Amino acid sequence: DVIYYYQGQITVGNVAPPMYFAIQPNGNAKIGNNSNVPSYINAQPSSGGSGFTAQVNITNATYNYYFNFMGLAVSKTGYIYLAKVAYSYTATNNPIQNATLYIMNQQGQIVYKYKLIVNGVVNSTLPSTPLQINSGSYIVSLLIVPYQGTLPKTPSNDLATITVNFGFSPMTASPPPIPLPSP
Amino acid sequence: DVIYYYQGQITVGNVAPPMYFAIQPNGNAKIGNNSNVPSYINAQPSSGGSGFTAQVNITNATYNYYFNFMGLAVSKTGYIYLAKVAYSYTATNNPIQNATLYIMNQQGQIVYKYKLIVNGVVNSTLPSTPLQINSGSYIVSLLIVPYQGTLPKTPSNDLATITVNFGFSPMTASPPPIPLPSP
Amino acid sequence: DVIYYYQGQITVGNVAPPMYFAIQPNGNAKIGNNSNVPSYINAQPSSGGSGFTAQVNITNATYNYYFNFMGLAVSKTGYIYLAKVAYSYTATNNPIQNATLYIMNQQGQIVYKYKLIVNGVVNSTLPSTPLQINSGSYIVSLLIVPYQGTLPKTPSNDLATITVNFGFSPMTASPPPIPLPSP
Amino acid sequence: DVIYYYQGQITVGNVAPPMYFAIQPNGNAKIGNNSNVPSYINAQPSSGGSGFTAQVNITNATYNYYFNFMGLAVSKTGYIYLAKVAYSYTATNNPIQNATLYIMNQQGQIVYKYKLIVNGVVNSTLPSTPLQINSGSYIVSLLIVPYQGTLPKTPSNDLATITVNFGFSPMTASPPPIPLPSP
Amino acid sequence: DVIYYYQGQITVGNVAPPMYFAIQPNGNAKIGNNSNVPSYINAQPSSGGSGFTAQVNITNATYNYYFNFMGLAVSKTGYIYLAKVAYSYTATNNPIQNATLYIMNQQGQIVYKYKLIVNGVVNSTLPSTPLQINSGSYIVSLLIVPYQGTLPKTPSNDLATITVNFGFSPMTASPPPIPLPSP
Ligand SMILES: *[C@@H]1O[C@H](CO)[C@@H](O[C@@H]2O[C@H](CO[C@H]3O[C@H](CO)[C@@H](O)[C@H](O)[C@@H]3O)[C@@H](O[C@H]3O[C@H](CO)[C@@H](O)[C@H](O)[C@@H]3O)[C@H](O[C@@H]3O[C@H](CS(=O)(=O)O)[C@@H](O[C@@H]4O[C@H](CO)[C@@H](O)[C@H](O)[C@H]4O)[C@H](O)[C@H]3O)[C@H]2NC(C)=O)[C@H](O)[C@H]1NC(C)=O
Ligand SMILES: *[C@@H]1O[C@H](CO)[C@@H](O[C@@H]2O[C@H](CO[C@H]3O[C@H](CO)[C@@H](O)[C@H](O)[C@@H]3O)[C@@H](O[C@H]3O[C@H](CO)[C@@H](O)[C@H](O)[C@@H]3O)[C@H](O[C@@H]3O[C@H](CS(=O)(=O)O)[C@@H](O[C@@H]4O[C@H](CO)[C@@H](O)[C@H](O)[C@H]4O)[C@H](O)[C@H]3O)[C@H]2NC(C)=O)[C@H](O)[C@H]1NC(C)=O
Ligand SMILES: *[C@@H]1O[C@H](CO)[C@@H](O[C@@H]2O[C@H](CO[C@H]3O[C@H](CO)[C@@H](O)[C@H](O)[C@@H]3O)[C@@H](O[C@H]3O[C@H](CO)[C@@H](O)[C@H](O)[C@@H]3O)[C@H](O[C@@H]3O[C@H](CS(=O)(=O)O)[C@@H](O[C@@H]4O[C@H](CO)[C@@H](O)[C@H](O)[C@H]4O)[C@H](O)[C@H]3O)[C@H]2NC(C)=O)[C@H](O)[C@H]1NC(C)=O
Ligand SMILES: *[C@@H]1O[C@H](CO)[C@@H](O[C@@H]2O[C@H](CO[C@H]3O[C@H](CO)[C@@H](O)[C@H](O)[C@@H]3O)[C@@H](O[C@H]3O[C@H](CO)[C@@H](O)[C@H](O)[C@@H]3O)[C@H](O[C@@H]3O[C@H](CS(=O)(=O)O)[C@@H](O[C@@H]4O[C@H](CO)[C@@H](O)[C@H](O)[C@H]4O)[C@H](O)[C@H]3O)[C@H]2NC(C)=O)[C@H](O)[C@H]1NC(C)=O
Ligand SMILES: *[C@@H]1O[C@H](CO)[C@@H](O[C@@H]2O[C@H](CO[C@H]3O[C@H](CO)[C@@H](O)[C@H](O)[C@@H]3O)[C@@H](O[C@H]3O[C@H](CO)[C@@H](O)[C@H](O)[C@@H]3O)[C@H](O[C@@H]3O[C@H](CS(=O)(=O)O)[C@@H](O[C@@H]4O[C@H](CO)[C@@H](O)[C@H](O)[C@H]4O)[C@H](O)[C@H]3O)[C@H]2NC(C)=O)[C@H](O)[C@H]1NC(C)=O
Ligand SMILES: *[C@@H]1O[C@H](CO)[C@@H](O[C@@H]2O[C@H](CO[C@H]3O[C@H](CO)[C@@H](O)[C@H](O)[C@@H]3O)[C@@H](O[C@H]3O[C@H](CO)[C@@H](O)[C@H](O)[C@@H]3O)[C@H](O[C@@H]3O[C@H](CS(=O)(=O)O)[C@@H](O[C@@H]4O[C@H](CO)[C@@H](O)[C@H](O)[C@H]4O)[C@H](O)[C@H]3O)[C@H]2NC(C)=O)[C@H](O)[C@H]1NC(C)=O
Ligand SMILES: *[C@@H]1O[C@H](CO)[C@@H](O[C@@H]2O[C@H](CO[C@H]3O[C@H](CO)[C@@H](O)[C@H](O)[C@@H]3O)[C@@H](O[C@H]3O[C@H](CO)[C@@H](O)[C@H](O)[C@@H]3O)[C@H](O[C@@H]3O[C@H](CS(=O)(=O)O)[C@@H](O[C@@H]4O[C@H](CO)[C@@H](O)[C@H](O)[C@H]4O)[C@H](O)[C@H]3O)[C@H]2NC(C)=O)[C@H](O)[C@H]1NC(C)=O
Ligand SMILES: *[C@H]1O[C@H](CO)[C@@H](O)[C@H](O)[C@@H]1O
Ligand SMILES: *[C@H]1O[C@H](CO)[C@@H](O)[C@H](O)[C@@H]1O
Ligand SMILES: *[C@H]1O[C@H](CO)[C@@H](O)[C@H](O)[C@@H]1O
Ligand SMILES: *[C@H]1O[C@H](CO)[C@@H](O)[C@H](O)[C@@H]1O
Ligand SMILES: *[C@H]1O[C@H](CO)[C@@H](O)[C@H](O)[C@@H]1O
Repeated sequence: DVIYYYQGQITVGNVAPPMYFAIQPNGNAKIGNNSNVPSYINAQPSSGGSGFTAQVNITNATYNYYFNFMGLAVSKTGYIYLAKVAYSYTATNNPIQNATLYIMNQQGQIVYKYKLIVNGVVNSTLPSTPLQINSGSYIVSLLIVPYQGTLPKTPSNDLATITVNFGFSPMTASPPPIPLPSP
Repeated sequence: DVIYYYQGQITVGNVAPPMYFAIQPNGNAKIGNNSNVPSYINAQPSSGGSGFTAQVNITNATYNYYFNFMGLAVSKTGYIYLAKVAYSYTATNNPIQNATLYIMNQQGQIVYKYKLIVNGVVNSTLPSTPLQINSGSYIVSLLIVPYQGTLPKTPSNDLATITVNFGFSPMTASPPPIPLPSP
Repeated sequence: DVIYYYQGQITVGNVAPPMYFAIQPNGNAKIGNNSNVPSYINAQPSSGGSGFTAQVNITNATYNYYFNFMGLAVSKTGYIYLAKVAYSYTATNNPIQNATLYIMNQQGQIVYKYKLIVNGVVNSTLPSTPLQINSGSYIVSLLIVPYQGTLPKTPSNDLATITVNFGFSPMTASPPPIPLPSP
Repeated sequence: DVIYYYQGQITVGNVAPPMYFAIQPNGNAKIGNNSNVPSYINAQPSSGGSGFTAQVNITNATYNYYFNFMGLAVSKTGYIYLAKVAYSYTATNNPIQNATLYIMNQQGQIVYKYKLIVNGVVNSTLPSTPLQINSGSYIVSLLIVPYQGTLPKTPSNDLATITVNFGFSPMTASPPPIPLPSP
Repeated sequence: DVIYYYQGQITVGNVAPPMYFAIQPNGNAKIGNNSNVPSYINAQPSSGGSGFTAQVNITNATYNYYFNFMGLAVSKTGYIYLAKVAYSYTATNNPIQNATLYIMNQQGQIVYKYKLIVNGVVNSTLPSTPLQINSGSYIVSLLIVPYQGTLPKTPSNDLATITVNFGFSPMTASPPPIPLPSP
């Protein structure tokens, strides 16, 4: 048998993140200041600012809104998009009608709106178009619209889970909407 | 292209509502007992107490008053405000001059007054200041002042519609007046 | 911050009035026929029958009586009461000792007597008890007792003003005496 | 509960009286000149000419006559009637058989005769028919016929009291005989 | 002593490569166009297309993805496999959790997935099964999943190195998975 071998050599270095999740980034007391309300939300930046984790309590309210629960810091200009969403629930009936995640200016204006879940199903059109985002820092906020009547009378900690991936690229020109592979 | 992906994970739990709309909450026969007068008003709490729906018949009377048409139960202390109002009418002429919604003590004293419509237009100053409301239960009542001469001689079911959103926050300290986003 | 939003939706329809003020209601030439005596009284039903407006000239007579100045039509049985009275005067001295407003049967019998002003002050006991009134039509008449010596020698158009609100409810069972709020 | 409120607004002005009681009206030295005879009669116009008050001493005479004790001035033509009479006495026996009040022309002719009391009782047919009276001024006179034997030997100031109400209307056409209500 | 000598004679010729690494192979502007993003990746084909060299900057992002950083051209059909992987790092803590290298169709579909590093260690099952690959050209892309918290705050050029050997055989029938010897 004849085998030809081709050698790839990859050297790995380390660079400061183009964007990261944080509480009060750069000491800005207006960005990400509602990470923790002692029976209703508990959110934290994932290790090294790599993402975020949130425990979120919905109720009977027709809109449940988690304003400024995280801060998004962007160190260098680039293009951002919603790359992937995954949704699952433990209940007999689907608990969420609509879930939307907002990136917002410090003055509370919406910069970008990301529909995660629509009429009870994940956004089907993903990955979304890469849109430019400027350097600075942004309020990030979550809105949930439950399906009324489906929420149990007895409280619970594990009604549903939403996993979301944002893709960011630090390029000068817009990339295609690249979908995130399985590792 | 280089894409960096950041993962948000949101776990959703369920909590008993800080406030809810109800008829005779906790069996209190004095709160919300006028939800239904068989040709003049028909009001109901929206599913799970998430809000309310009312069909309301105005007449030629210079003030039309719907006393105790709903009950508001508040399970834990918090801050309440008028977040958003929307108003529209099907007639050629605007039917309503003033519409005001009252939260009232069990003794019929006004706790808070919410002007929904003033001189024929929605309240422009919204969202209103968050004000503290104590735990307990409250009478809620609607006053409408028509524009006389505009109401048709023949009855109708769809003269106008008023949509109102109350924001409530279960925090110890007052929030900013956060406006409700579009989903 | 966590905000829970609760949505009220009010749909407004239109219904023929349970009672209204009119001149010669249903063409009845005996009800409300003294709305206009060309130097002494000029009364009219407010727009759509929503109430009434009267210009009323008092004189030196010890009783000044305005018989049948308005007609009250009641289309459906219900409970009526005097909800609120407001009184003010432009003169140096209080011009009115007693003012009383009567609802009367077609045969001139008194059905209900409403004391608006007593010994120069508004009725303090208001709102009055809701009393049943049958469908049909009623003479309405005003009696004023001036304070003699207080009326100026020179005539005037704006000596005093009396504002009165009647509450009517089309319910089968008597309501509490609900006071009219400020809008 | 549903309450409909109807607003009456009454604005009160002031007008020179269509008729009034006076002593020597317009300076006419023939009208009302016997208001005061120093042990037998003392009569005065009530404040602003609104009526009259008289202290009247009867004696053993079979007719007691108080000629021209008041003057009646009529500024504009209208219809006059005896609206109400009330009579009471402090004695054991009824002191008066007949009491009659006359409106008289300046020449002493009777224009109208008002029987107040007949055979010891008030006129039962009241209110009387409205009759036209012309502008000008009139003598007014009282006749009393006692029941002899009933008057005490010792004089007294409070044997009996007669209260009389005249209705006047300044209309061109005759009204019905409207009875004066209780305030 | 008796020595028997056996003569091997090897004549060496030269043949166009069955596959090679390239930027935009055959002028195809869609294959290998992300070899260079000026602070995040710098990749080049090794001399004569014999392999590739890449400098790759990871950050705090939970997935770091280097899409289309090289082009793989395959001139004749054959069988390809991952022959050998070697991994080392200069840091105190292991920087990489998972590293995966993808061969992809021009439409961005995954043809083959090569797990280089899994849970911080090199793939232990190597050499992998030879799988057929058709003639044409392929996108090649690298995904790295760091261990968060391990990456230093100060940037560096030499955090880790990954050396990878792909074996290719131009035979019609699949060979055994032959491991690459040390020279
Ligand atoms: C946590 O981070 C939050 C980020 O949202 C902060 O919320 C912001 O609070 C401001 C005032 O907060 C004070 O009062 C609250 C109680 O109400 C306390 O909880 C706080 O501790 C603090 O004491 C609020 O500002 C409003 O009030 C100001 C006076 O105090 C007044 O100057 C402002 O104009 C507001 O009325 C923020 O609200 C936003 O303010 C911006 C202007 S600025 O950024 O404040 O300068 C407004 O933008 C204007 O909007 C118009 C459009 O209508 C634009 O044309 C114009 O260009 C732009 O300036 C927003 O409309 C207004 O909503 C409020 N932030 C948001 C996004 O609502 C909170 O304070 C932080 N808490 C702590 C403890 O750090
Ligand atoms: C439905 O829910 C309604 C809630 O408003 C109830 O209305 C309340 O009705 C009370 C009596 O109702 C009875 O009579 C009506 C007919 O009139 C029937 O329809 C009912 O079925 C029932 O049979 C009424 O109380 C009044 O009457 C009482 C005697 O019966 C008397 O003790 C009260 O004082 C009242 O005069 C409610 O009216 C309010 O009462 C409170 C006191 S309390 O809450 O009743 O104890 C008053 O507050 C006082 O006010 C002063 C200020 O002036 C304060 O300083 C003082 O602290 C405070 O106590 C209110 O002024 C007075 O209006 C009446 N509720 C309201 C808000 O008006 C209705 O009953 C319910 N119907 C059914 C069938 O459940
Ligand atoms: C405007 O509306 C007014 C409403 O009050 C009308 O007033 C009513 O006028 C009747 C007659 O009017 C005629 O004469 C006047 C001049 O006097 C003109 O201005 C009118 O244009 C018209 O030409 C008057 O009726 C009286 O006269 C009748 C004969 O003409 C006689 O049959 C009546 O009995 C009266 O004497 C109204 O007076 C009331 O009448 C009722 C009976 S009914 O309703 O007329 O049938 C009486 O009720 C009786 O009373 C006893 C108690 O004592 C009860 O037991 C019994 O059950 C009941 O029948 C009233 O006592 C009596 O006062 C008079 N209405 C009132 C309330 O006084 C006016 O006509 C209208 N004008 C126009 C132009 O339309
Ligand atoms: C403010 O204005 C109110 C009306 O607008 C006045 O209310 C009236 O109160 C009368 C007694 O008021 C006294 O007592 C209260 C304490 O309760 C005090 O606050 C007052 O200062 C005052 O001292 C009340 O009258 C009742 O008692 C009378 C004996 O004194 C008696 O003659 C009456 O019959 C009553 O029982 C009034 O109650 C209603 O009266 C009407 C008739 S009318 O309006 O008075 O002419 C009745 O209607 C009758 O009902 C029967 C059936 O039962 C029918 O067949 C009939 O055809 C019909 O006439 C009601 O039944 C009766 O409830 C009351 N009036 C009203 C209309 O509510 C109040 O006093 C004023 N306040 C002040 C400070 O001046
Ligand atoms: C107070 O007001 C009283 C109103 O009645 C005045 O009474 C009227 O007094 C006249 C004369 O008074 C003089 O004399 C008395 C003593 O007797 C004094 O007290 C007075 O101060 C005063 O000095 C009196 O007139 C009579 O006398 C006249 C001559 O002095 C003579 O001209 C008259 O004709 C009388 O005889 C009034 O009597 C009435 O007079 C009218 C006419 S007029 O109005 O005087 O012009 C007569 O009417 C005529 O009658 C016929 C019918 O028979 C008709 O057809 C004809 O058209 C009509 O003219 C009356 O019949 C006659 O009674 C007398 N008034 C009355 C009503 O009797 C009194 O003077 C005043 N006092 C003061 C101080 O001011
Ligand atoms: C209560 O008091 C009332 C007056 O305050 C009395 O009314 C008067 O009734 C007289 C007749 O009464 C009899 O009939 C009724 C039934 O209808 C019964 O209830 C009574 O008990 C009694 O039996 C009436 O008189 C009329 O008839 C007379 C004949 O008997 C005749 O002489 C009169 O002329 C009348 O036709 C009264 O009617 C008015 O009278 C005045 C004059 S006066 O007041 O009587 O002196 C007339 O004025 C005249 O009018 C003309 C123009 O037409 C002028 O030119 C002239 O200058 C002027 O004098 C009226 O025209 C006439 O209508 C009547 N009086 C009044 C003032 O209304 C009642 O009887 C007393 N009730 C009791 C129980 O005692
Ligand atoms: C560098 O090389 C890259 C190789 O990946 C190129 O990426 C490809 O870009 C296409 C469009 O690029 C244009 O827009 C971007 C900004 O977004 C600029 O950077 C570029 O310069 C350029 O201007 C992109 O195509 C998409 O957009 C097209 C419209 O412009 C549209 O026709 C396509 O359908 C895409 O939506 C490529 O994305 C892939 O396209 C293929 C089809 S095709 O190969 O384009 O014809 C899709 O395959 C389809 O997928 C379904 C499964 O869902 C299959 O059933 C079906 O058979 C198949 O056709 C892919 O799903 C879609 O992702 C994009 N390539 C990839 C792999 O994503 C880049 O352009 C090159 N840049 C330069 C400057 O040369
Ligand atoms: C940003 O600049 C890069 C070069 O670094 C280009 O590749 C891109 O097209 C954009 O101009
Ligand atoms: C209520 O308490 C919370 C902590 O749960 C504070 O954030 C707030 O300022 C108020 O004191
Ligand atoms: C009239 O009827 C209504 C029902 O429409 C009841 O609520 C009331 O008690 C009265 O009987
Ligand atoms: C007097 O005139 C009035 C109009 O002012 C009429 O109502 C009445 O009938 C009489 O003719
Ligand atoms: C491809 O063809 C070769 C001959 O060149 C065989 O050895 C092999 O088995 C496959 O058929």
